[PDB]
Amino acid sequence: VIREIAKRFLEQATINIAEEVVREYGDHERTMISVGVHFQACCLISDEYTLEDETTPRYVLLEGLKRQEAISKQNNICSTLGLEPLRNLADIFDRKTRRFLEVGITKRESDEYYQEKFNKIGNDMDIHVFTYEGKYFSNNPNGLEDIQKTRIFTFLSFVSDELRKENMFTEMYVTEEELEMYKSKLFIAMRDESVPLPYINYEHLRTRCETFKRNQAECEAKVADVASRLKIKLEHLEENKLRPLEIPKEKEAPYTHKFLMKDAWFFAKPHDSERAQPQQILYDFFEAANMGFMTTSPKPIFGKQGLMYHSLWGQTKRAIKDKRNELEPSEQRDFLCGIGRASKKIQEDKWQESREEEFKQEETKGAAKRGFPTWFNEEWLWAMRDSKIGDWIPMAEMPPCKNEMEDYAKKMCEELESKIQGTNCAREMSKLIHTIGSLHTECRNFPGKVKIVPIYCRGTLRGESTDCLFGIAIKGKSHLNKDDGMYTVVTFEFSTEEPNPSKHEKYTVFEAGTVPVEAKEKKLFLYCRTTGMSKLKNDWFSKCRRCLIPTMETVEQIVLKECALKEENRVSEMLENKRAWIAHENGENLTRLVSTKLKDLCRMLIVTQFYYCIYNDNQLEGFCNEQKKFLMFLQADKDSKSAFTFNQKGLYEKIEECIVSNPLCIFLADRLNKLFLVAKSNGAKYFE
Amino acid sequence: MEINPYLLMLNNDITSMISLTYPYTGAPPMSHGTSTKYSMETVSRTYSYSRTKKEVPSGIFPIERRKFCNTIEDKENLEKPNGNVDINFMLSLAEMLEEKMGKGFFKFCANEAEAEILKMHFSKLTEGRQTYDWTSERNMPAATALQLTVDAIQETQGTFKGTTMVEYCNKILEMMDWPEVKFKKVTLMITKIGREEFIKRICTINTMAKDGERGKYKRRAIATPGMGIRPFSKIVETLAQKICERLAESGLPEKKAKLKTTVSSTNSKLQEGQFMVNITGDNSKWNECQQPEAYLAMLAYITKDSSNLMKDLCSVAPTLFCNKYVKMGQGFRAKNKRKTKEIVIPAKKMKERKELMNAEWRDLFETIEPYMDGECCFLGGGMLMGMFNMLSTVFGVMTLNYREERNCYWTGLQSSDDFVLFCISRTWPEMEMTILKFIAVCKLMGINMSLEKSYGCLPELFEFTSMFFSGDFVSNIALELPAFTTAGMNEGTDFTAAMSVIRTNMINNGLSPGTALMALRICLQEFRATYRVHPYDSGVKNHRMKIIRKFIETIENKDGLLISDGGKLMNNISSLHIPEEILKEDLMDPSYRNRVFNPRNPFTQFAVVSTHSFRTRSNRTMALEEKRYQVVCNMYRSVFESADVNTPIGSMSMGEAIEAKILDRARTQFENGIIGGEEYSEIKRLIEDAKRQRLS
Amino acid sequence: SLLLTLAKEYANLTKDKKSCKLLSQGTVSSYTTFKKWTTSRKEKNPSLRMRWAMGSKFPIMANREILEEAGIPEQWEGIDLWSKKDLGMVLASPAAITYWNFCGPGVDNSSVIKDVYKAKFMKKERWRETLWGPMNFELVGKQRRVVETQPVEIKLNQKEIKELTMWVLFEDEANLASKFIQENFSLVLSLRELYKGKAVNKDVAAFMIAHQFSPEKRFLPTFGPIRPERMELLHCLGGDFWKIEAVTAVEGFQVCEYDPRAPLIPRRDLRLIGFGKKVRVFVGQGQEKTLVRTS
Repeated sequence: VIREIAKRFLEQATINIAEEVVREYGDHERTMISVGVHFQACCLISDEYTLEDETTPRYVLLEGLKRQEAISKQNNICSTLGLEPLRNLADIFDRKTRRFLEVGITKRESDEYYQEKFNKIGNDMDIHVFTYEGKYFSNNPNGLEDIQKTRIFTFLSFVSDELRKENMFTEMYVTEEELEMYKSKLFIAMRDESVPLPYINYEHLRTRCETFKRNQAECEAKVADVASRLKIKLEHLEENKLRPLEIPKEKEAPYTHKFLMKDAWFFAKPHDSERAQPQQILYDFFEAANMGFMTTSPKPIFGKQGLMYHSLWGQTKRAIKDKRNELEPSEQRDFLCGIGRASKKIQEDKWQESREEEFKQEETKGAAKRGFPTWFNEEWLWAMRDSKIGDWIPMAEMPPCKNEMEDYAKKMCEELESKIQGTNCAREMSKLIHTIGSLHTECRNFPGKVKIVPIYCRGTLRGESTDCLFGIAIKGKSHLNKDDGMYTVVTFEFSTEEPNPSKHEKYTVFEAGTVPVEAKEKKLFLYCRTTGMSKLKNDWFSKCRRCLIPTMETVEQIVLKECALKEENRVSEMLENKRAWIAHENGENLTRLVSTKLKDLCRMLIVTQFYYCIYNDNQLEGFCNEQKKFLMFLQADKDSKSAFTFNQKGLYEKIEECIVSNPLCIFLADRLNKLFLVAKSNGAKYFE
Repeated sequence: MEINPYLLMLNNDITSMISLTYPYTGAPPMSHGTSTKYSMETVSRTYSYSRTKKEVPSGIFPIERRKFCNTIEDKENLEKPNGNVDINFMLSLAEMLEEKMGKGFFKFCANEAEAEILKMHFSKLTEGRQTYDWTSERNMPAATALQLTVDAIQETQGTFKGTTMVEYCNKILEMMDWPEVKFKKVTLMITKIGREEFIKRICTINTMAKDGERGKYKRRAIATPGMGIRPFSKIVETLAQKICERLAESGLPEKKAKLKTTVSSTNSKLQEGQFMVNITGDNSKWNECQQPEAYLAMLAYITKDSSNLMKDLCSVAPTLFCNKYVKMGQGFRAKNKRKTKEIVIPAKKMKERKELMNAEWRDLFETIEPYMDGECCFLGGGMLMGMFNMLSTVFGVMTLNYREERNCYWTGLQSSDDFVLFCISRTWPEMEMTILKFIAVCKLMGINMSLEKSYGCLPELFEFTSMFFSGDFVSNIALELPAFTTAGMNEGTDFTAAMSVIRTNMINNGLSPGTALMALRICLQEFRATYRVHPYDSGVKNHRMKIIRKFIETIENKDGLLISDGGKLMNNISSLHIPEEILKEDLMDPSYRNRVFNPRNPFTQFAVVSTHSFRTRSNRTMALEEKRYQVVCNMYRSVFESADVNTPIGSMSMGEAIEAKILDRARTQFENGIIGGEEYSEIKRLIEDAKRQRLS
Repeated sequence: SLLLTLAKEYANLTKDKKSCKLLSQGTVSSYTTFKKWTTSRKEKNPSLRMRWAMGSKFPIMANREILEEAGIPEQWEGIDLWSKKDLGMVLASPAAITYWNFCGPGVDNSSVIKDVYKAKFMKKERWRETLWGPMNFELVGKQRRVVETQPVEIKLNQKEIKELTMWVLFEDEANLASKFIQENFSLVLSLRELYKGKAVNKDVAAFMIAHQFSPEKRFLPTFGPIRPERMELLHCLGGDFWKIEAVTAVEGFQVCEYDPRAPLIPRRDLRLIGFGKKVRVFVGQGQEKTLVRTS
């Protein structure tokens, strides 16, 4: 800011006087400050010691002044003595030296400016040139011993330090000795070339822009745009065409999760404090879970490749039997985890041309489309049912509370924390954090080496801290340069339930044996699935514990909205005596809902936040945006505000475009159509 | 039994049931392969939105030019987006703009913006995002690109004595007047380049894929420019920044109370039959229908009475945009039927290897070929991301202060690509008249509203910048989860910085207290999981808890331990602004306090309390310039012990005040200090020999 | 060093021609870009890289001579704490950090730490001696304001603080002694008697003076009274749907010109070789003149 810094070092009232001079000068911006400095220069010259005997002052100030009274006061001072001009109007007249008094201040060394003034006037006036650097380089008559020179170099070093504060070097330029851009050769034909089509050069365009006035022929073009439009809004009370979505009637989408949730079987042992590294837990469960009774048939039940999984499973069985987690190179690992399976990246240096031999080109297809899954509801209801093993997630402790609202937030953390630890989702998140964490650290500490990383958990059983064992993971010699890389993981899983060729499409199910179960000795199956993770996928799945934040954010917004509308401390009964309508039944849907308590509601909220943490894709993102639009339409239905849409055709094209193969997307679309059925059971904007 | 999570929305508002519908917990989508087809669709789609064929041949550049203003061919599908601007129409919107508030408006704002350019140093050009250095033609931060640019200035002709914006830009225009520029390549061979290639290189804009963008199925390409176009864009952003701050219908800097004042104010001005309908709207293809020729026209009208320097100075960056080049990525790939051998064809050989492409690539390529360079492309009407954002909002206000003359009108609020429009009228066919006139003024000016992503109601039930607003209640901005733990520097700067992040999201956002307590315990959990530190009562036995569990009987008062040193949490929600050490030094043992807080430590030697500050090892996988420049840094920092706080003023010489500084403190410490002739005469000989060695 | 070898390494490291093309013939402004120049581009995942660092065996780059002066190579059961690789900087484990934290020597630094961070200790003292009460559970809402949130008693405007620290620690290259500085010059005259002899680093001294006096102005949503004692506790006092508060309570010298052959006498002998002489003064960044005392 010019004015704010200008009120720091320069005087208060002088801003209006120097600004008044610039109002009498013209369209110039920087020189204001200079004139103010010059005026305070005069304020240091002609203030206190102006020839007090013969009180008519020695310094006749007729330069910084109104441009009316310099000639009159010039004819009032010089009418007694009488002087001669020197081809220029004088700055300060003088009668003690009977001469003029020139005031000029420069930034550079004062030689060149004094020689330019020597070309202008010579030395017939009384030249006073003062430098910010500290050079009294002026005419020979001088001030005797006064403090005007001392305070004026103090003032020019002063204001010079102000120039050195805020970088003001191309700002103290006298107009005679900044407001001109460097007019080049090639830009001036560039600026004239990119002018609009009815214009010749930038000059004619600028003169027309400076001399433009608006007209009332604007509305002729506006209504002339209204005529060739052919557009109508579409209301909702009469043409409520909010139709159900087009679910693809195709092959059912398979079980696509990286791990197994509901079809898992595990083995427990008491956990040791010393035996803690994953190879140590792999060996302790090699003696604990009996692999001597792990006999696999060479013929799979279904699938494609059975022999490589058989020799691979026996090979890793004798590998962990020798208590060393590194597979020797054979054709099984040379075939399964991609070893030598990559494209020969040939740069453009030689092409070794041929008459139509290895005719190369490019081809893209897109994504394959599937149908509605029906196995997902059973895993949803399984996912919110309690399993007797206690805590799964390693959460930290509670800080000590004051007499503040820390009793409230402590109460919410203790109740919500006490409800979320028992669910099977907590077991799955512990599975992902422990297994994906150990595979992540093995992806750092040993590239190029195929390791054997177990799939396990850790939970409290009858108060005693125990651990589990679910599967076997095999790393695929990850060389992760960038965020991608797609290293291959081979998963051997343990199951206690019969397979399914419709759900378990990506599996190569064998039979393992029998499992004793207390309540007789049921069967035992071994599953096989090769897959591929990513480094950024390890970073985002390894940190899947932070799903409590939108869940507890949602519940706490419900409670704080409720008691914010009730204006009374009603929390502990509001957490118990409040219903939530969820889970309509299968046979009927018309106003047939299940009111549950709030703790089961936060169970289902951590379920859907967890399924959002699993299935995060592009189709999920666009589907979530468009379902925000449909929630805005449904909220517009909840108060009958008569909403409207301009085009209901391409909207479903955008929604159905981004619904291809994601089963969570297809499921929430199906439940969204059923939500439109329940909203159609009361409100009138929808279909059947 | 079936189940549907959304059924909670049958009896509640949308202000709380909308964070359920944000999947902000998993991995963002990322790009793969090349970003070539995205730029081909962007440029070919932009020329496909031109609605014209009238071409002007260029005598400067060896490629053709297609005009975009006042060249319309009115197709029947006017609902398709157009790329044409009527200049007298928008100048009439400028006169209609300034006639609403004040008379000396552009003169006063041009005096403020003119008043705050000349006092700007050019080091502000280094305080930016990632830029495109043209020396090795890669993407580098702005300090490196300005370093190589100034190095090219002092390398080709003369030195640099500017230290301003204006003499540096005049130096760039001097470089445009230079016929031959010498810079360094590879081990630093100085090569030369002509006049036309410097023109073709300084107007080159790099295109990559926008990574980590939540909310789109198809990826969108983002573009980063070089260096010699940035400062003029900074000037334009200062001008339009002061314009948008002076206005009252913009939200680029509070975004909440302005809607309260326009709803409460414009509901106080209705008739006995008039009413209000608001429409949530989202402009689609916003970055492909803002031609910089209109920026040249309006910036010639804003500066009609400003200055002579400013009048010529705000007329270069749209001219640089009207002839901008577009990078083509890095090519594509081609493979045989067996899918084993796959050659990589770059953007250079794409012209000769045209016949190895798919149908969509050839449809985007045969419609882009006569505007291609040999390695780049030509564009004169686009405005991609990383460009003028504070200036199209002014076009939003100019569309939102129109007068047509009943007594039916509108107002509203604009954002970068979101707009909330408030219509006041009498009947529904007259609502069709006013809305279709708003589509008329936006379509004639060049703002293409999407018809699928817009709706409206009678009261306040609208969307603005992903904030769904109810009739009474207000939802909050959906917060980023991974912004919580990205400090990663120290055992002390990861938890207290997390308390700063949770504190700032508590103040700025809503962020209910128990949710912040839960996120606090989660970040505490990931902190104890990162550095492998456990509480003493926990039975975790690794290589660091053995020492702590062994020496725990040495500590008398057990809560005097640190969380990074084996203690439990004592910070709380009322203690987020206070670090753990300041809370805990009043309960420490004096052997523990004197033992940990020794500055004689082999880890710290070689904005919180530093007692655990260590440096990890660097990687094992331009290296002389960092050596020489950091010799200048440690040397000049070693001479002047208090110099990183204050700005290093004084540009007459550096080493002269260094030599007089070593003489100054050598004589100062000498004369009633040292007193011995061989040291003073020896250092005198070193200063004289260094001065005679340097000055010659 | 003790300022005896800095001219030696200055003489030896200015044998380059491009150093003379850069120094005193190039760009002094580029030093402001020399401070921020390094090739650390973004570090898009720093905690991921720290998690990779803590998973290795010896990630820490630590000094050698102190830990070989005091520490022990291996612990009581095979815990390795050392390396023999290289300059002279030895890799180490955080078990050596906590072994310093349990079996290291002690240095009395109570008054130093209890005099540097006095603002945050005053935050702890004002937080320790407050009192709360019941809540409200009512609707609340108010616009955003610009509030300075610290109970300082000087209230500078973020410009006299850098200039104050420069005009207390090293007054040579400091800044102007301005017209907004005469009362601040009385403040330096009160504060030259405090910051003269300390064992404190100058960056830490600029940190503590730069924070003990600065009212930090921010753009924050406020409500109720806007007293600055309860404004740094704004995150605790209220949210959106709830509200809780129950708080009831000497060189006055001069220079003249540049010409005469002045005696080579600096500011340390500026008083005893002061009046009645034309004694030169070297001002800081390069502006050196000749001095005449003005009454």
